[PDB]
Amino acid sequence: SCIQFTRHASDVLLNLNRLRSRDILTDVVIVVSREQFRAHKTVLMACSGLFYSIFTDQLKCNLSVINLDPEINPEGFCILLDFMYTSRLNLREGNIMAVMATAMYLQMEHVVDTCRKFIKAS
Amino acid sequence: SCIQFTRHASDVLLNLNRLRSRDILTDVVIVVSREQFRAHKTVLMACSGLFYSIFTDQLKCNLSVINLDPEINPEGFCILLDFMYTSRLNLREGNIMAVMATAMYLQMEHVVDTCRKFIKAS
Amino acid sequence: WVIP
Amino acid sequence: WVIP
Ligand SMILES: O=C1Cc2cc(Nc3cc(Cl)ncc3Cl)ccc2N1
Ligand SMILES: O=C1Cc2cc(Nc3cc(Cl)ncc3Cl)ccc2N1
Ligand SMILES: [Cl-]
Ligand SMILES: [Cl-]
Repeated sequence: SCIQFTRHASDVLLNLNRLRSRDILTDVVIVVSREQFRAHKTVLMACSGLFYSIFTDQLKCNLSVINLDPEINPEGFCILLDFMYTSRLNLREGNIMAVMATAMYLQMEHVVDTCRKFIKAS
Repeated sequence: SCIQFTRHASDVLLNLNRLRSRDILTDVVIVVSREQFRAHKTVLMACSGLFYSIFTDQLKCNLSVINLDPEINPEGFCILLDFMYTSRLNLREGNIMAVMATAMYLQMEHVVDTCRKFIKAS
Repeated sequence: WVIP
Repeated sequence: WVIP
């Protein structure tokens, strides 16, 4: 018999993104080639099958630095990290291939699905 | 020119609640009288003006245990912690006074607003 | 607020 | 997915 606040989840995600922009309580650095991305482990886990697996591992859960596969493009990662914290995906003709490949590696099934749909249309 | 995934924020919150139920990456214990509640500092901050102030403090940001004011009712806190992680508020005739008082202390303005509306109707 |  |  609960009541529900429709905007609560969106408001929570907006505040988590504000904490990210101000580098508050970030507990991991994701290294992609020369580029470094600070984030919250819990948000990464909530969005990605790969980060979920990494941070539930009894040894890796304690690492402050995670290095991604050298094939991963920093721009594709940046677009996906922004999507994790906002629900908004900056999908463009020039980045769609790098975004889909990064989403497949990160195991972000809904992003992979829209990339496949957008590629099929063109 | 971004696209948006409507269910993303709700799905993120659902996964953060699953991490909470399994005690994964919880980094704080909130003590309310004899009762203890494990949570994620970032989620508490995103939902509450009080926790936002506590964990942005250069000294308190590093505490693993936070003790609430002895006037705070553990059941009222439990109902509010559940709302933080689900958007669902278990508001009942028998708990509305304890929930409103706890939401005022935690600085959760939308919960305070619905409690005031529900009290006014009766 | 809604009835979910 | 929608146009926000
Ligand atoms: O496409 C995706 C997105 C995703 C997220 C998560 N993260 C969780 C899943 C569960 Cl069941 N509980 C807690 C968490 Cl944080 C796992 C796999 C995938 N695949
Ligand atoms: O009723 C409320 C809910 C709430 C949440 C937060 N938390 C934040 C606010 C900002 Cl601007 N950036 C980041 C965070 Cl985590 C502060 C005050 C209140 N009052
Ligand atoms: Cl996804
Ligand atoms: Cl609220």
